[PDB]
Amino acid sequence: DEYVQELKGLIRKHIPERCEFGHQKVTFLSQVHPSPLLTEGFKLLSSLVELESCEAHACQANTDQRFVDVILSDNGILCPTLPKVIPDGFKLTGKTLILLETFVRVNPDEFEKKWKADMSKLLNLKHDLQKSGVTLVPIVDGRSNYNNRFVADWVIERIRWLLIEILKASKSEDQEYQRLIHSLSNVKLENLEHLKRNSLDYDERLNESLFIGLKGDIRESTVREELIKLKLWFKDEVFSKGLGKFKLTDRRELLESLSSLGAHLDSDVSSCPFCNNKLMEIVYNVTFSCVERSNIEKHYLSVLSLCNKIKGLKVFNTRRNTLLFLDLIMVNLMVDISDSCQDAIESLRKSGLIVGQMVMLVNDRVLDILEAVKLIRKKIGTNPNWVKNCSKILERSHPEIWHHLSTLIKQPDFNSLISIAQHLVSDRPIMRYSKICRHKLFQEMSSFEQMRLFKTLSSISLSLINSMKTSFSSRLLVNEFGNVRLRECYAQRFYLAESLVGFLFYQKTGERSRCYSVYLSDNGVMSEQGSFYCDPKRFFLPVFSDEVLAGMCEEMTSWLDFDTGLMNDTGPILRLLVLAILCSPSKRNQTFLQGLRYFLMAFANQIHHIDLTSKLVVECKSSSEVVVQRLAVGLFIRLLSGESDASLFFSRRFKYLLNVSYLCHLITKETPDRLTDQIKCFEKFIEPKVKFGCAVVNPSLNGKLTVDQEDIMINGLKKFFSKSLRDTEDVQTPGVCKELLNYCVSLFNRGKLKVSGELKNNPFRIPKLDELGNILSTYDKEKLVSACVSSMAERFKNLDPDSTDYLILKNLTGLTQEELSLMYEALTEEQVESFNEIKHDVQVALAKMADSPFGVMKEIRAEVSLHEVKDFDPDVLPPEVYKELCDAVYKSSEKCNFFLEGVLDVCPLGLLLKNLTTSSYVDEEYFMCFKYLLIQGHFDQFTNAALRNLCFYSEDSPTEFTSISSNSGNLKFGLSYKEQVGSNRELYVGDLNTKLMTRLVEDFSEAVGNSMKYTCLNSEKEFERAICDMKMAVNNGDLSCSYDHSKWGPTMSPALFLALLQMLELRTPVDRSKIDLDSVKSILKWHLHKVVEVPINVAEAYCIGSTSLSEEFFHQTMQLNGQIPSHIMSVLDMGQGILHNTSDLYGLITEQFLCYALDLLYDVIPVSYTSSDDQITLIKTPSDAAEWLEMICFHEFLSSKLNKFVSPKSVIGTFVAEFKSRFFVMGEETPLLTKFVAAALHNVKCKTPTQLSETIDTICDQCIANGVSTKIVTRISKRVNQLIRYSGYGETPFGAIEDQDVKDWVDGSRGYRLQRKIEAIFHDDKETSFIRNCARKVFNDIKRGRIFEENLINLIGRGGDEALTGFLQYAGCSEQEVNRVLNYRWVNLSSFGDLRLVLRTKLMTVPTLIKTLQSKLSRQSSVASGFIGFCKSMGSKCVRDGGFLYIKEVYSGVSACTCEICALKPKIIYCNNSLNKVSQFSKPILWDYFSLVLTNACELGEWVFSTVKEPQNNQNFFWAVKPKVVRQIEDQLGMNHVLQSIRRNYPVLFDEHLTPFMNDLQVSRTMDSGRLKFLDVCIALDMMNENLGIISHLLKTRDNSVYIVKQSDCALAHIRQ
Ligand SMILES: [Mn+2]
Ligand SMILES: [Zn+2]
Repeated sequence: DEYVQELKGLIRKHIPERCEFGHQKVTFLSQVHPSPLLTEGFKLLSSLVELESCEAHACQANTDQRFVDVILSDNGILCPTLPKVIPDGFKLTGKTLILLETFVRVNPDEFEKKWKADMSKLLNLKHDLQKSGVTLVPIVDGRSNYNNRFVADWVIERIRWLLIEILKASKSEDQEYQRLIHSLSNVKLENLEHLKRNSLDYDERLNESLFIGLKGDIRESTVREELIKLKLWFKDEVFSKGLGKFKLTDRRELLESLSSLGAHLDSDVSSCPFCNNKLMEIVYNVTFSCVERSNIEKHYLSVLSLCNKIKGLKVFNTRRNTLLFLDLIMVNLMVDISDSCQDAIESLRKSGLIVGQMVMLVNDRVLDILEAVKLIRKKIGTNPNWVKNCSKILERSHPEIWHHLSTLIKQPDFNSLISIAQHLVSDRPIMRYSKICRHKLFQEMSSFEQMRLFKTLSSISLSLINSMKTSFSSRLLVNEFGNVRLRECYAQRFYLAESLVGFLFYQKTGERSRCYSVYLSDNGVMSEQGSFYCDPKRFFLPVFSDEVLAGMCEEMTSWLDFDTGLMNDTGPILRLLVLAILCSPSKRNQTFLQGLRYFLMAFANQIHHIDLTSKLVVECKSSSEVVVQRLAVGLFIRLLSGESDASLFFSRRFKYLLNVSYLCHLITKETPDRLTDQIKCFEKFIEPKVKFGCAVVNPSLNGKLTVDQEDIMINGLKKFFSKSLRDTEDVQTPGVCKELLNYCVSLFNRGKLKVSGELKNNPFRIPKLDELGNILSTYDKEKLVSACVSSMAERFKNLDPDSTDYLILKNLTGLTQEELSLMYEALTEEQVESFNEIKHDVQVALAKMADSPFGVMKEIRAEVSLHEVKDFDPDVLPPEVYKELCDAVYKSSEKCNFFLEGVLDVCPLGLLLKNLTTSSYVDEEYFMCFKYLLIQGHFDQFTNAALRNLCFYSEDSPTEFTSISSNSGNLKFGLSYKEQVGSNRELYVGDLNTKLMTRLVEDFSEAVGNSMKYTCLNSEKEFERAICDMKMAVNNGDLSCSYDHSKWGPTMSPALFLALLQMLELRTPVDRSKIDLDSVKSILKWHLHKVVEVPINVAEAYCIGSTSLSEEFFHQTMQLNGQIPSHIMSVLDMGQGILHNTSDLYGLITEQFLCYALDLLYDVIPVSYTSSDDQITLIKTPSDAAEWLEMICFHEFLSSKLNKFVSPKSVIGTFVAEFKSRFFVMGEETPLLTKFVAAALHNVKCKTPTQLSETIDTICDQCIANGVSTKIVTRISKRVNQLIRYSGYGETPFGAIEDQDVKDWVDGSRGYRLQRKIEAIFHDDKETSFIRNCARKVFNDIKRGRIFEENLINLIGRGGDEALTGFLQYAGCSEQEVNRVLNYRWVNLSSFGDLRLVLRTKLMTVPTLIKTLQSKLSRQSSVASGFIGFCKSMGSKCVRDGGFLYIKEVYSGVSACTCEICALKPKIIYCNNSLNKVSQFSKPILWDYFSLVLTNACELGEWVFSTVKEPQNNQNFFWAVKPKVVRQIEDQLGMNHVLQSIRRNYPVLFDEHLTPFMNDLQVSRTMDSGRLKFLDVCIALDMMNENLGIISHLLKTRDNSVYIVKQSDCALAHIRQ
């Protein structure tokens, strides 16, 4: 015995920490025998691991291995007959359990699967336990390795190695040996030959149902003869009988059909867009009311801001009293202002911020004066001490920094207040809930009122976006049919002119859709403008884009300048259409505009589908879509009412109408409703499966099928492969005929198609699935609650303040009332609700840890007795089954033992329930207190094969597999949706194991396709070839067929791919071995038997509960057969985006076969390009295009015989060819302006102003690449700059991209336009010229002569002033030049680091060049809410120094001192002595200009040193240009070169935070092309400055390489050389 004897001596270095350790060690050491040794060794290992894991959580180790019922019986708990469960550790305290089960899994797959299966089994116990007993916190402590705190982490690996050596040495079955071995390794792809592949007496039926007719060896002449006969039959039995699928256009017929479907004539709506739409009407009213027509105000705004700041601290632990106190302060200061200066209450208020009988208050609230004084009247007489102590409480244990010297303590003089109140009479708002047209005929206004309409729309949209900003946890003082007289309504203001302002009143807070009321105020007289209903988070696009849209509309109008008289009739209607789309955002408008695009495509060409017009019509609702549909259809009929092809100008009309049709990108894509979208997604997923008739209900999820399930699966598979070549009744049904597949495969095998199997490079080299997209899943919620409760329990070594909430905010958002407020204000409304639920759960758990009903007047008998027995616990008890009034009156129960007198904020344990109940009773929240009363009322009331799978045994590991499973699951999936503009797309999310298998098959298919040629899906070279071929074919005038295939996802089946792969051979490159595709076929079978989990929300909505087949199916399977369906397994799914490359390969093979057939039959030359969903076929025909209809119909028929049905959107013609949304016309390419403009105006994802500027720069570069304009990009630049400025960051010299740019986005990077912006700041370019000359001198000195080295780097990191003065003295200067250059300064807020700010992110969580390099080494949220989070987070203590402070505090330290050099660019550039008070936030702009110039010279040549010289065309002649850059930095610039110089210069930064996960340092250390020419200094500059980003541009591609521009802009460019 070599290792057996050593085993006893090796464990001698063990600490007998516990009694059980020694108790088992004495048994171990005194017992040596091969049969019992291994079992007790495993037991000891697992025991020590679990003991350490639990003792990390203050466990009470379960040594007797007893159930939970027995341990509840040991203490005093009634037995509710719970399921029998053995927990690893239990801890009873008070009336709560802490149950934890631990395990160890080396690989992530088993770790995740075990974690899910253990969390579910613990969670299934709490429903039964809480019904008649205690509530438990479940902990699951999983470890990925065996390390612990009891051993030195050196003995465990050695003992495991020797133990597995013993196991593999001596034995005593088949798979248990392999499972023991597999569970002890460390780390461990295809070639799974270790598997067993045991049959099940079922897969044979699969064999003769899938492979009964596949041979793949047919000869060629027989195929030719059969195809000839088939064509002869089709000519005279299907085509001449009118059963085709494609038809000629007949322009007049299409125009009549469009006019009949779009322009409603059966509708009662009038032809005035303003009258039908509410928002449109309000915009019109405000515009035409405005167009045709003092230090106290600053003091009031400042004190209002101070009041908001003091209210943000919530230092009163109550909501009513705080609001009353702030109201008292505001009214006291109002009477203090109005006591003197009698011309104030009517001058700077009626023209400022006040309305009829209402004053603005804290928290953006507007309150009536009479109600305010009435509420202040209360709390007096009963609490005379209410004021004084409050005045005394703001000085002690308070910030004690308040300017309320007299406005605070002052008792409000009610006589003067009531005098002010009676000075003006009631004109309260009305808030209209739930007719002669006088609208001045929009077509007949001047060119000035329209821009005013756009400006008004922008202002109102900004007001809505700001209405989103109100704090969610705010309640009104007094709460509230068709008309309601407002008294405590929220309001927002928007300015229009000197006197009149606009108010926007609303009553609710959050992101939901509301009803707003718009009022005006001219000179104190408050009028009514209107009331409407909208969702605020859908109005972000027009927030400032009042000039971008005007610019694009003017350009599109100018596009029609070939007829003076057509643009005059199409301009105003186009503007009205754009404005109507902006004011009426909905998905139906998007769908209609997409239908318009497809109609245009069909109209331009010559052949189109017979079932096209049925895909254009979208039903109209609310009469707000009828107006936009009428406008769009009228535009289309007014434009394309002429002939086709042969015309003086037709390409311009097509361009204009295509751009009009992409107006649907203006409307956002953000799911108007989430539950509705989930329901629609589930419907779209499940309708075809049940229509086909093969959808089974809940399987076993273990690889076991009953006789009925396998029978229905086999029947479905037979029906799939039961189509004949002759029948025409099945053209739209899924299924593939075996004969044509045999023909295609046999013809592919004998190298006859354009592709063949001569492949090289041989290919074989914890989210819960039933809710996806939910902000916080059940698993995360329970984990968080358990963690918080465990931390609380271990801290109590009771009493508990509210600071516990702070703890929760550590785990939701990643990072002391300031910290709590900053963390709280970063949560969205739904996240706030989830946080409140977690709060309640934790508080209830602790209250339980700490340890009357005959109040019947209208309930208890039927209300709460059935409400508690209703859905789960009262934590989800709806407030609608019980009325509000009865809730309030039932709460009138007196104070008793259930209550306690006093708020008692400190709250010692044992009174949590009573304390929260009393506190919530004091405030307005009554239903929460009712729930608390409910919960306090207790109204919720030696074999080695089976006895070894309990401790750490990885029983669920893959060892043997069958045809339907792998003994490790059934390849579970999930359902979700991905937003698009037209309609949402399916999305399948998979577990880890199924993700690995899909990745394996995906890699194999990707390799096989990469061998082939004609696919263009993940190979840009083939896409470029397709683009060039399309361009030349359209130029020549050949036939182009754009084929978009319908239902590609939910139709194809893994069985089709199984048959195709069974019939293929895929010959090896140089071996000709006929690769065996066994593993691929096994994985494809596993896909064939996959499981898709239905969303839990859809099940709940259909259970609780308009006709739909999905709903009737769900009810039919509800209890008629079994239980609620939760899993759906079927034949034809091919999860969308799961088998993408395999589908591409199949489509390529079938398309090549079809092209061969067309060449064989009609003697044409087809060439096809496929992208796995859409394809383009370019057909060159010998020897006017109406005799090719038969060929097109035959092609469609043959495609339908395979599983490749053609959608009606497909078009065949000769005018325009489409592929991947890139339309080509004879001569040029269509620009698609509006798509790019709408993209630029959208996706404003802001985290820092610099990053926002960079993203907008990239988007604008891509925009100007496709010939948009140079007058539109400036307006987007202004919009981004104004969005930055409005956020409070203040304007900065760098900021967003430059204003007033030129065509020179080409041959210029981000640095060049930064340099241009700085040069534009200085007018006479004197100091800029001097710095440029110094830069040229330094550049020449480093290029030749006195060649320098890394010594210069030592100067860069010192600072800004020192670096500039050192470089000036190196070039050569004196004190005068240095002291003159260092005069210009700009304020750098991020001087001592970065802005401290938290954004609206998702829950559960150094120079930037390091982060970019780290990113290179490796491998749902809306826009308005994100921007509001940005603006709100940049108003708190953000900038750091020394400590944090505001931005306005820093900017208030500057002095005006406008002497000579602070007026060339106000609020941007200052002089030195003007920044004496704030000097640490002051850096020279000339240093950044110097760095920009040097870096630009390093990158794109030396021509950036010269001086700019200004030079001494129908706006429609486009032409293409190339970049004209010259580089001097070894342009190839491969990888592993920057890191070499960084290691040379910054070893400490290379060692730490850089390359931990790096395994090829040998190449990067052996001077791999080290010591570059300029890279020594051209990398240090970016390390210090945060807005150059030259490294990120070094290792990238231009991404455009071409720019289409105008003759108008190239002649206005600036010459610099
Ligand atoms: Mn297409
Ligand atoms: Zn009207």
